Amino acid sequence: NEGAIRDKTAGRRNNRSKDVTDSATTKKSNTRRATDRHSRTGKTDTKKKVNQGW
Amino acid sequence: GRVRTKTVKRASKALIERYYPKLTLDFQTNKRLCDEIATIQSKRLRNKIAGYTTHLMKRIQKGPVRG
Amino acid sequence: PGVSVRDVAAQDFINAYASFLQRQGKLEVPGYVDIVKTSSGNEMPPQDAEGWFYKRAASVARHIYMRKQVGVGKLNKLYGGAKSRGVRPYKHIDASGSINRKVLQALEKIGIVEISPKGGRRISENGQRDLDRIAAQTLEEDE
Amino acid sequence: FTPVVLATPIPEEVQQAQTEIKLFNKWSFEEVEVKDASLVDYVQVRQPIFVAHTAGRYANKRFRKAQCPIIERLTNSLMMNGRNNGKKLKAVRIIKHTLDIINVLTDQNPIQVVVDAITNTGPREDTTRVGGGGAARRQAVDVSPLRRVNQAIALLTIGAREAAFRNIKTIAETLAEELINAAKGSSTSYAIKKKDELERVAKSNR
Amino acid sequence: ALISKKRKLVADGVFYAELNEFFTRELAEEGYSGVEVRVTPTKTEVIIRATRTQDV
Amino acid sequence: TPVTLAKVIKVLGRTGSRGGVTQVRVEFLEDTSRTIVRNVKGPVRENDILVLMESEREARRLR
Amino acid sequence: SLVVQEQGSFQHILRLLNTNVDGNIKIVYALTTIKGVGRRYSNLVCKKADVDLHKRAGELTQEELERIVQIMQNPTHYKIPAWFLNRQNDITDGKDYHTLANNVESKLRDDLERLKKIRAHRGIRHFWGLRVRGQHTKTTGRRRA
Amino acid sequence: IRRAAYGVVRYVMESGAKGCEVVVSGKLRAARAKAMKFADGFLIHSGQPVNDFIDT
Amino acid sequence: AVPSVQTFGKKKSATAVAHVKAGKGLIKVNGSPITLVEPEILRFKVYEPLLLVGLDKFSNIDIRVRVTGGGHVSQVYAIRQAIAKGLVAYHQKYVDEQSKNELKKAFTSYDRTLLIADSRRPEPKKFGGKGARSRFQKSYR
Amino acid sequence: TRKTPNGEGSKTWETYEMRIHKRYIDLEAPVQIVKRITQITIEPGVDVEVVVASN
Amino acid sequence: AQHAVILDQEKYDRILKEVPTYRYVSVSVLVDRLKIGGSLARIALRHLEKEGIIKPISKHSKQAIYTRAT
RNA sequence: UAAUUGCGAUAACGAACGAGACCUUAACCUACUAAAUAGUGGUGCUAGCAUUUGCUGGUUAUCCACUUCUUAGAGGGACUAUCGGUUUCAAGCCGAUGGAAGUUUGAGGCAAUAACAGGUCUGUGAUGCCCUUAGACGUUCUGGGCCGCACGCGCGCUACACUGACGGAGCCAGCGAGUCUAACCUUGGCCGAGAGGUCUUGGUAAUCUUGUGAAACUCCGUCGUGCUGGGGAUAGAGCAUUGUAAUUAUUGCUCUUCAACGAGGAAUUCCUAGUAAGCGCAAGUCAUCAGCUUGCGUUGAUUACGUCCCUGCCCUUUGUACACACC
Ligand SMILES: [Mg+2]
Ligand SMILES: [Mg+2]
Ligand SMILES: [Mg+2]
Ligand SMILES: [Mg+2]
Ligand SMILES: [Mg+2]
Ligand SMILES: [Mg+2]
Ligand SMILES: [Mg+2]
Ligand SMILES: [Mg+2]
Ligand SMILES: [Mg+2]
Ligand SMILES: [Mg+2]
Ligand SMILES: [Mg+2]
Ligand SMILES: [Mg+2]
Ligand SMILES: [Mg+2]
Ligand SMILES: [Mg+2]
Ligand SMILES: [Mg+2]
Ligand SMILES: [Mg+2]
Ligand SMILES: [Mg+2]
Ligand SMILES: [Mg+2]
Ligand SMILES: [Mg+2]
Repeated sequence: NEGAIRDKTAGRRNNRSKDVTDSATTKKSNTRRATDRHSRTGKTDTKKKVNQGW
Repeated sequence: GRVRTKTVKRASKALIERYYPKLTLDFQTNKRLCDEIATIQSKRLRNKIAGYTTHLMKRIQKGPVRG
Repeated sequence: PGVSVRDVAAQDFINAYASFLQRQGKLEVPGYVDIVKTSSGNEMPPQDAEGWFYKRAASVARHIYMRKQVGVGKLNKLYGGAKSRGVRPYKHIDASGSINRKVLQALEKIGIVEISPKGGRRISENGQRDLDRIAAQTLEEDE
Repeated sequence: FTPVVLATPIPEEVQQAQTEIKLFNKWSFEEVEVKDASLVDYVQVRQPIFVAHTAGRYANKRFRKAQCPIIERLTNSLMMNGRNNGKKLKAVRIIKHTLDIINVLTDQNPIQVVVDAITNTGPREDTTRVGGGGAARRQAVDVSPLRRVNQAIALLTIGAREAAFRNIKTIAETLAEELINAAKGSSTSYAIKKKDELERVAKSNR
Repeated sequence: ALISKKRKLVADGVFYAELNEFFTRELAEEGYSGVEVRVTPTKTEVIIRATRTQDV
Repeated sequence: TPVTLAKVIKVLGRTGSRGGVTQVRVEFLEDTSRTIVRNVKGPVRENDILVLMESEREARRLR
Repeated sequence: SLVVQEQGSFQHILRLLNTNVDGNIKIVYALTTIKGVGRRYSNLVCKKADVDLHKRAGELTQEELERIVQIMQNPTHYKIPAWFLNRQNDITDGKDYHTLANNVESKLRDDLERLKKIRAHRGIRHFWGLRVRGQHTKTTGRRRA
Repeated sequence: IRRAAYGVVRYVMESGAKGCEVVVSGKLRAARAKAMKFADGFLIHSGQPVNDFIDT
Repeated sequence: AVPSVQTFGKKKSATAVAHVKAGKGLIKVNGSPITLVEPEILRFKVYEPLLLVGLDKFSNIDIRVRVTGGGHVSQVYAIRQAIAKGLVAYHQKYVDEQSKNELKKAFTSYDRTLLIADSRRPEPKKFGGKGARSRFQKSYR
Repeated sequence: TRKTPNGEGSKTWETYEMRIHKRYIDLEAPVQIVKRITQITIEPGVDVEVVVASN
Repeated sequence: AQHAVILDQEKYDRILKEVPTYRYVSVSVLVDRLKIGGSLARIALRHLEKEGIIKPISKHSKQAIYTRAT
């Protein structure tokens, strides 16, 4: 507690003087999309394998 | 949207074909008539059927109607 | 012509009973009156200051008279109302219980109400007397 | 006037007009006939009613709206802007209050003066949004007699409601001022102003 | 004892479900088709309907 | 200001791309037997009275 | 009710408790302008001073006004409940005070400065211009200082 | 899979049903899962009659 | 025994029960007369069954009405309906048809549902909005 | 209860219910019939509670 | 500014002098002639009804209405 | 037509799922079967006022009698009926009349095949594989944190007041829920300004809490248009309440503090009748905590009865080198 009050670089008028980063308003990033149907698992079960099961 | 479905007009169809005698134009007679002749599992359906086969009659007397 | 308090309009009534309850002068105002708010949900203390205890007594009475029995609890639930939680939405509150009990406690002493069976406060037989009385006079003011 | 009495009494002035002429809380439904052509059947005036509160059916079918009592449509369009949604009592009393006021100034019938401000304020022709072959133009079109009373009711209420906003005056006064200024349109009223300019915009693009 | 009628009958069907699921599993190899609970004075009757009773 | 009182004798259709306007052939009451087609704003049925602020002119197609 | 007159002896804009107070308004609401004086405290006191609440702060014989003064710094002597007051039980002398006018700003300081000199989480919270009552600061408090 | 469901239905049909529907979702022997609809006869899929006449 | 009918008015969730018997001409509601009713703006609407038919009709009969259910305005349109139906229930059972149908003829000429209950009912709320039809506001993205 | 198991989708509620009907009959009987009427006329899923005292 | 919170006797002289010719007088029309703030506007309409002058055809809180006496 | 709902046209005819039917709930039963856990009438018992009988109440059942209110068994009612318009005089559509009800009678419930790498291994003792498995990612104990605040975005709550705030006063609901291995719904009475405490009371509940005397609202006044007595942020001091525990203040009260906001830019959502909007309640969650939800009633409009212009989606026609199907 002793350090907390006296320490400058701390407060509200402190932070309110600095500039808000651009990543604040970065919107979405979309992640992975429109790649959804293309299988990263990269297997493709086989004609004989899918007829033996079903 | 008041329109009779096929299960209503098919009933009304096959009713008047064999039952045209009896089956006076008046609803309430025909409605009650239906219980003793045709078997229908719903209160409403019977009334819906009746009211339509009623309509078939009321026009039929002005000349034939298709089907 | 014969009279009951149900023959007299609500507000014209309770004023007159409060008019005479003043000239009576025998009430027992608890002494914290004029400093008190009547509710936990109210903004200001009553605008009448001296008085309004004559009005709440004349309120409480005519209510107790019109029905079977009414407890201080019910009286809390009645007069109370929507309170302003301000920024928050308005919820019902009961009025100040003591204010409603010390009308009953001091309407008992004045013989216009009585501790009932079944709990509560039932209108007094002499209450029926004293109420219907000023009822008739109120229509007989308008002659 | 034949004052019959019975056990629980009905007051004299009460008793009087009731069995007698059918008038408002008290005001004359006779006289007060539509002061313009058209507007008939779109200005009700019958059957008479004591007060402007009614159960009402006027929704479920189209022109049942125009059959409602015109003063009832006055209070109906009156209760609004948020907090006043519902709460017809405030409006019905403000109208009796207003009728009290219009009658007090230059006499006659406030109920007729109401109709006098309605028959005045209907725009005769107005404009529509037309896409075109370019920048949208204005097509002057005549406007329905029903709508003519429609946009007249809100016209007066808006002006009486908008002017009563944040000024010491009371709604009934701003209601009467509006109705009176429009009874014979003085162009000083919010309603008569808007009427002319939307009829001006029609003669404008023509 | 001392149950509300409301709270009891809820705790009844719950007693149905619980007992129904204990039989769904243990008796699965008998083809257990579901139970019924007939209650009377004295006992509580519990009726298995399986397709193999002999193993039950 | 000449007052043109035109009774709606028939409802035609709804012009405009948003379809608020109602097409109507009317009849002016002074000196009947002649007729014009005008365009209205709000709700309209037959035998409504309408006030034209000019007599002879006609609209047809709105879009 | 009844029209009154008096004379020019009605005076607007009277100064008391080192604050200027508007006349020509109901005296109950002229006393709330003074700091530490709210609508309840102006009500109870104006009552307890036996002053007409129908009357405006304008006339108010200076004997009346000096009565109104006296009770505001003497609450327990004129029997105002002691729950009716803002500073109760204090932090030091243990007594109950109604702090008023320029003295509420004055005593307000000490409360914070105590908490500040104590190195209290709420004084920390105060030094930083933040929300001391524990509410979420994320969304609210934007246009700020 | 195909023999189990087709045999089951024939039994439920031979047992005098008015129809039956065997669904199997999931993955069997091949990593990507699929479904299957095995069905026969007649069913109603909607309304109250489902509660009475179809057992699921 | 006295000749006694009973009727009811219904407006919204209100039920206004009527006892119309033969008597000295009292009309009182719950425990209180019809000169109160206390909207006091709309009390003219419970006067309405009387002033349509004329005031004399109510002498040889007695009227009491007791309402429970609904709100303030809800009960009035019930009790004015509870009256007009008793006054045609009395003229139904005791005095002849032709006057009952003279009242029914001038009751429903001006109407406002003195005889007929108002079938309009509160609709249920559906999830997704505070009201029945009203839906919660959507922001897209 | 929310239809969906987890979080997502438009928020679909669902209202289940269970209907309880309660009847009671009054009789005056001797000892043999109360015991005879109660011991039989059992039935599954129905809850039969009987006793006299005026209280 | 406009004040109108006090008698200022020549204002009271206005009252008896300036309220004929009024087809409408109320709380608003009192403040509408350059005088009489509302808290005394009712006071003035009560005292104006001490005798004659205003004739009370209206009723209550909010709307007040009067005319001259004849 | 709301509908592959039909009419009709017709190499098709006649059927199936889905739609509809069905189901639930809401509207109507001076008719049927009944009810001290629902009431109405009469009769006693009784209080006040008028005293002409009367008006208005109290009344452990004191008995008589009843079912209109109410409650839930059993049924009946609507079929867009009657009629007049219109149209391939076809399905239908349209107005009046009748009617509890004529927008599929209003509202839901249920819901065909097919598509998604939509969401959910954080609901599961549903589960495959991989990870970890004793210095544990298992489980627990201690404490903090999910609330952290230069800011960006979304659902909302409260406000800018005079159709209003405030003080009295009149005082009106429905859907609800509630205590046994207890500590719940709680009347009533007492002490307290308030919050609340305490002594009793009924209720496993159509029986007691409850008539949940809800709130908008009506009514008589206090203010008087002035960031005002509109607004209640922020904050200080004091009292209580939940709980082992409240500081970063669970919640409530009392007083003091009195910010922004003077109708809100581009945009943009919901909604057609007892609806919208205003108002509160009950339930979910809960030891304490609703600015949230799921229902409910209370007050109750303005405006459509149309359209394809924006937007979205369905259908045919068309084209194709796609068919893992424009990711
Ligand atoms: Mg209340
Ligand atoms: Mg109140
Ligand atoms: Mg101050
Ligand atoms: Mg599948
Ligand atoms: Mg599939
Ligand atoms: Mg279906
Ligand atoms: Mg089918
Ligand atoms: Mg439906
Ligand atoms: Mg821990
Ligand atoms: Mg979170
Ligand atoms: Mg209830
Ligand atoms: Mg209850
Ligand atoms: Mg304030
Ligand atoms: Mg949109
Ligand atoms: Mg709780
Ligand atoms: Mg609870
Ligand atoms: Mg919390
Ligand atoms: Mg290919
Ligand atoms: Mg590409």
